[PDB]
Amino acid sequence: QKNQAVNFLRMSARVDAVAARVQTAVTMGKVTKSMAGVVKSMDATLKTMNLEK
Amino acid sequence: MEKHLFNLKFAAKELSRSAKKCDKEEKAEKAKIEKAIQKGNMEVARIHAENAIR
Repeated sequence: QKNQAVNFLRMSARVDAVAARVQTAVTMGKVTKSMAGVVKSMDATLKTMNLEK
Repeated sequence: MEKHLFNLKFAAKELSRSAKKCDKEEKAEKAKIEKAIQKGNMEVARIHAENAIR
C-alpha cells in the first residue's frame, strides 16, 4: 500500500504538469483567436475610417 | 362624360402612388448603398448610387 502510494502520487505529479501546460495552450488559443478578431474588425473599420476623413 | 372624369382622377392618384413608391425605394436605396460601401466595393456602390439618384 505504501509503495503504491508513492507510485500513484508520482503519476499524479507528472500528469498534473502536462495538464498545466495544456491549460496554457488552450488559454493561449483563446487569446490568439480573439486578438485576430480585434485586428480584423478594427482593420475593416480602419479602411473607411482612414485618418484623412 | 363621367367616364373621362373618373379616368383622369384615376390617372392622377396613379401618378401620386407611383411617385410615392419611387421615393420609398430611394430611401431603401440609400441604406443599401451604405451596406455596399461598407465592404469597400467601388462598383456596386456606383450603380446603387446611380439608381438612388434616378
